[PDB]
Amino acid sequence: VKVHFDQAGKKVSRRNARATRAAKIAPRPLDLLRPVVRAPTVKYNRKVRAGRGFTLAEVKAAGLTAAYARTIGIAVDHRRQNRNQEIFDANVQRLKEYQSKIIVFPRN
Amino acid sequence: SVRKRKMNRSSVGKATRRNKDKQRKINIQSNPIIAANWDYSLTMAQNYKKLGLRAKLQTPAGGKETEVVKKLEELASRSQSEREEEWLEKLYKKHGDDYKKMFFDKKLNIYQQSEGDLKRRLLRWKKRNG
Amino acid sequence: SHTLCNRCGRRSFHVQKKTCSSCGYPAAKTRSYNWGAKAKRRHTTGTGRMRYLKHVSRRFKNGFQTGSASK
Amino acid sequence: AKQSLDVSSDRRKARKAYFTAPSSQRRVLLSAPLSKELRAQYGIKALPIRRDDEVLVVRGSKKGQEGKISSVYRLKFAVQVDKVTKEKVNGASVPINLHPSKLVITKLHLDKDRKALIQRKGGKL
RNA sequence: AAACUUUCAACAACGGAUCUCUUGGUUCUCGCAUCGAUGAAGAACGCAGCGAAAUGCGAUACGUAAUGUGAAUUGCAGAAUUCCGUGAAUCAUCGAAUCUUUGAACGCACGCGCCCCUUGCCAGGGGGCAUGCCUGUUUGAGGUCAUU
RNA sequence: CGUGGAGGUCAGUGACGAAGCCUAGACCGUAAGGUCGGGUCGAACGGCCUCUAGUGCAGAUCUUGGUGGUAGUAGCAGCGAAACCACACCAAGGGGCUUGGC
RNA sequence: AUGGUGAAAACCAUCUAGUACUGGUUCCUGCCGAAGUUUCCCUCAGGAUAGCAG
RNA sequence: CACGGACCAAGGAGUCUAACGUCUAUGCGAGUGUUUGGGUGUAAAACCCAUACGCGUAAUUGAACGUAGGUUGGGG
RNA sequence: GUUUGACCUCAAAUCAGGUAGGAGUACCCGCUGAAUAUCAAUAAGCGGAGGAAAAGAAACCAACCGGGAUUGCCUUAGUAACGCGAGUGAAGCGGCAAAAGCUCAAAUUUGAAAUCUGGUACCUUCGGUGCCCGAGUUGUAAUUUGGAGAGGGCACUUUGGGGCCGUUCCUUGUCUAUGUUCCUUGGAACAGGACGUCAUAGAGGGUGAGAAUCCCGUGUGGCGAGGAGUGCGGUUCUUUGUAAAGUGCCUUCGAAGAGUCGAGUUGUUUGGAUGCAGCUCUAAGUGGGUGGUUCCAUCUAAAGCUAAAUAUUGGCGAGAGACCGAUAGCGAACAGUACAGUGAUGGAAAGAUGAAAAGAACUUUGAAAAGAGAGUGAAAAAGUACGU
Ligand SMILES: [Zn+2]
Repeated sequence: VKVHFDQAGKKVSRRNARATRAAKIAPRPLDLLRPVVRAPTVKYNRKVRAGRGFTLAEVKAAGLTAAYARTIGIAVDHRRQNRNQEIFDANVQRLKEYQSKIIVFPRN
Repeated sequence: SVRKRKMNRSSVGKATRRNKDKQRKINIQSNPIIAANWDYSLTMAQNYKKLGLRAKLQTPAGGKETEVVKKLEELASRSQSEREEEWLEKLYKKHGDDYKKMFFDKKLNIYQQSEGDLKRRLLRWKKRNG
Repeated sequence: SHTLCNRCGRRSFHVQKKTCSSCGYPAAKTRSYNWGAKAKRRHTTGTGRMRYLKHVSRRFKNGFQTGSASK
Repeated sequence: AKQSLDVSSDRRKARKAYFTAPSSQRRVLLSAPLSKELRAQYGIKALPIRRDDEVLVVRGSKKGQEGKISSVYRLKFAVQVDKVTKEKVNGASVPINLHPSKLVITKLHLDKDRKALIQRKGGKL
């Protein structure tokens, strides 16, 4: 029999871990940009949700490479295919907005 | 436990470590601009909003540019070896700008570089020297 | 029947069997069982002097530093 | 109210620490306030007491008595004052144990370490 | 009647029941990973001036080496201290030493051998010689190939 | 009705004495109990609305601790138990209340 | 049952707070308050139904 | 009859948990449940909810032709 | 050669440089395992690790307009399914926490085994260099791990190492406010009243009884001393070598884990019919595995590494409780100690004096118990058999 007395403690620990990540990862938003996804199981197909990472085709259409995209905070998933023009266009637009909003400091 | 009682009874003394307060406090250690403007009184999300930055890219769960200008301004803040230079000069003297003739030089073009590479290297040498 | 045991001195060293029923002498492993919760406590670590284990915690707190104070 | 998360207000823990505090900590524990005349002079409220320090009695049956200290019983958390002694039935004289917190220092004993401590604590000499 | 059986007020004994408290136990929450052949846990013998338990220590033995505090320790005797000072505490920290015999226990065993060396036939003095396996160096033996 | 603890309130009670205990003292209530008079005691406790439970004993051949008869007896001038312990001579009527007596 | 002990039939620590009828079941007061049976699941076992009292 | 009772101080027993129900009370109401979590915070306290989820909201294919029914009683 | 060499194999050395046992064990992994269905992949036993372990980037889930590492929670759900009887009992999708991808085998560096272990002397010493020794060719480095990838040509793009101070973290010392004023009582004022002061400090403890202002402490900041590191901002020396990568285009090529998958049978587990396991046989490369009405949907097994959210009655160190209060709470507040047992094992009882010992000086009766005076003490109706 396990009782979740630590629920508040677990939440506090998670918040502290997030704050530590922010301190180490201050400039970046702690999250990788995810694509929009349409679910299977028609009971849920109407719902659109975030995916793991953008497909290689979407990354190519976004004007950047997967290797470079990862270093800028874009999740890349080579397992997902593309079979919907609307979803592909939405992902491309999201990637373009991300590229137009990101600021990258010089390596010098 | 037996060991705990022995340690409490032992005269060695506990190795006391007080760090509970340090868990709440975390100092920024990845940017000099944020550190000057970051306020530890506010939370991560509040600090990001104050600085004018996004702390989450996906729709966050549950209910919810005076500084970015400095970051944008922060964005505004190779040659040839001596032996390579000598090799380029030798070929330039022997063939001038005749890239096709230079390509077939068996005893000066020791490495069979392409016409494009040869012309690019010669242009770089000319720009650097003349 | 029994006699003093060098490893433990519990006077449980069988003369005929030449073994100690308490600590398992001369077996390399020390005899112990889960069902013997009281037996484990009687011989659990910390009941002795702990000549070396005592200072391990203190040494770790300093990162196992070496040398001397700079005064 | 206490705000630090590293400090505990538990009565049991504080009581255990006080009784088990080592002599080094007991030295800080056995502090005694300085006289108002001395406070203006040195600009300090209290300092650790020692043998040659002269102290005045402000509480207890011996109120108004003063004398040079002779021993600091750190084990018993008590200090002894010269001429402040009890008279047993057999005639033997035993110094009365007094707490430094109930006494006021009238004349400090000055050494190099005491002088350094006075400067460290914002005092003057 | 006295004596003696019995009910009760007071006085005099048991025991710590009631009341008050605790350097305790139990439960909840949080940070970290920290035993050992460079010898773990555990057991035996000794060490404080005086010593039952606890703690500490190992013939450098309730400690030795180093830094901080600055005038003690205390049940008794005893020490001093130049205490305006590289300096006492059974203080704190603790990175340097010592670390008795056993114990994974490690020379061979179920008493008892060998290398070493030394300061004086012979000996004091000092460290090692256990089994499984990995890399490298040394020696020895035996199948293939070569031997005009 | 009463008790351990908690939220609230009495700008409560208390070294000029809180709690507990004793008391051939009294008051209140049908009662669980509360209150006051006197003695020991010493430092915490209570009037009231709620919440909370390891909350109320007459026995369970009940547990711990304590003390009696047995008994100054069996027994080994002195030392000294154990078993047992709801309670203590008979006639009739009725298992040891009715009427009577050695 | 598991793991051990000694001895040329037992004992030790856990599963086990097991396998159900003997015994006990703690404060006060007020009001209401029966039954020992119908008979269906036939019957030993008991369930559901029927009556009394809310 | 019997079972226990030599006496006394302390200790001692329908308590907790998960599912399924009746009744009572509160909130909302064809909607309901903040607290698995996220934000926030005087910090296990206190205050809010984006997306999903359980329940019900309707089924012998589908129910407005009418009080989503005439008549007779029926608190009022 | 009626010999002398290359290896390969096998032994030894008080050889040089190394590691292994065992302890602890709450959690982790594997094996085994009771009291035909049920207690049960439990109890007990053995072996192997850490602060977490395992698993982990699909021969996956699904049949959808598809999702895309593993892990934990709610939901799915007490449903599907089974034993249809008592009963056991999933998983996708959905929401949440945290997200990171990679490394070998496979096709020639052959225009240079370019690789690496060890010895030696130095330096800037968790390592680097010159030389030597040995391993390696029965394959040590770079280049490729299906997202493909590789040899070339065409316009282009890019680049690292070591010190110093700061920065951050760990250890650790120190500075940082206010009455002990008056009156009453008391043995002691920390009790009541009056007068005052600080409060980013009225949390807590000690001081002869309930203390913010007596002390230690607490709130906020400052000043230090010893270690870690490159998470990064300056500071300083270096690069280089016809060196290594990336972008778009054209061109020529373009490998994939066998006693393994699979079927048979026998033991075993599952509520799953799957998986696990002895053994006969043993598969193919536009091949193979998983699912359904002619097949269509999705991956590429037979190798391995990888932080995170996940468990935690052991260890160290901390913050707390509507918890218990010496017959309670751990058996132990003063113990795994005394004690009993040849043994494995069992296993207790015991807290408080008094402000401080001021612990009854001294007289006096007793071989000895302790008495009577006497006094200390707030009280001896507190005399070490001591809070009541
Ligand atoms: Zn033994």
